[PDB]
Amino acid sequence: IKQRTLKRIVQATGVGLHTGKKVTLTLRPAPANTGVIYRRTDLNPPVDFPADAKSVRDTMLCTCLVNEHDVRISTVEHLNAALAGLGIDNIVIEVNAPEIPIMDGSAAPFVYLLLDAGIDELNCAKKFVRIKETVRVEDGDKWAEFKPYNGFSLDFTIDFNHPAIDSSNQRYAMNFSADAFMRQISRARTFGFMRDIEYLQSRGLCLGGSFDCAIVVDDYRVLNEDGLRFEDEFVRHKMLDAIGDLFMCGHNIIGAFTAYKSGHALNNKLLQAVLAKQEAWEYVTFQDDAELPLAFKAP
Ligand SMILES: CC(C)C(=O)N1C[C@H](NC(=O)[C@@H]2C[C@H](F)CN2)C[C@@H]1C(=O)NCc1ccc(C#Cc2ccccc2)cc1
Ligand SMILES: [Zn+2]
Repeated sequence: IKQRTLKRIVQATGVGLHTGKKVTLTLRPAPANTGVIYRRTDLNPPVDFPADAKSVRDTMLCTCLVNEHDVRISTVEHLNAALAGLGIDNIVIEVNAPEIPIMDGSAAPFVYLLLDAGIDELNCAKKFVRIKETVRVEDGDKWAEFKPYNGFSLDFTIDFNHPAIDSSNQRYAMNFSADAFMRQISRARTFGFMRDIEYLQSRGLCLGGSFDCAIVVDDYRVLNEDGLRFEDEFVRHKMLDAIGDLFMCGHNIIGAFTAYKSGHALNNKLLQAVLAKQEAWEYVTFQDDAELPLAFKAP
């Protein structure tokens, strides 16, 4: 019902999945109506990237923020999913490199870092995007849609034809809440095929890839010694990505998200399509937290 930021400043270091470059990440309290601001500090003067759906590029196997001249910060979807998780509206994210550190491949280390910084509630009203019409976008056999619904629901179906990713759980559905996100989604790691690593590293992608930040799968199985944190970790990670992608507008959404084989590109195309239709959505604030959907009760 009230907007949110951090109580104090926290730092973590790590490496960029794509660049291999060492990075330090600084999260910063920000006053009301600031929004979500990414900032590169390896550049002087430092360059600000406000989170906006029109500022997304989809080309580098992840979600990148870019300005009008294609200067960029890569691999924002995992930290962004953590901000969506804990309802954070106003924050400054500083990196001294062109990319967010990958940490353990999931959103959980971002969740711990934000909880250690404590959440500060503000005396100004948190704005929600309420979906007021069905919108649908497509790409081959891939599709993604939003529908009006008095909460926040995600229904995600993947189709990977691969023995190590059993069909039995290539679909996942949840009603969103900070606690659910934290218990069911936040610890789901990124993954990659051993068959792809030569190609991707020859192009300057996944240079920071390790068994520490990813599930590695060969032609038959998961190679990681300790296996999976969940039998369906693959589709939970795809849903983590989708939550990060939908928060590029900088507001939690009131709606029912459904997707088949969607990714960064189609998830942004959906988010954009919605915001381009004046009549498909509406801001809404909450005077009393009685009318506020259970999806957004504080953690
Ligand atoms: C199959 C593949 C085309 C795909 O469809 N998706 C969808 C998922 N994407 C995400 O999780 C996104 C992109 C970013 F990972 C953060 N969010 C996951 C996988 C993907 O691109 N993985 C990226 C990726 C690829 C490879 C290694 C290695 C590695 C490695 C490990 C050990 C030693 C050397 C190298 C990591 C990662
Ligand atoms: Zn991911």
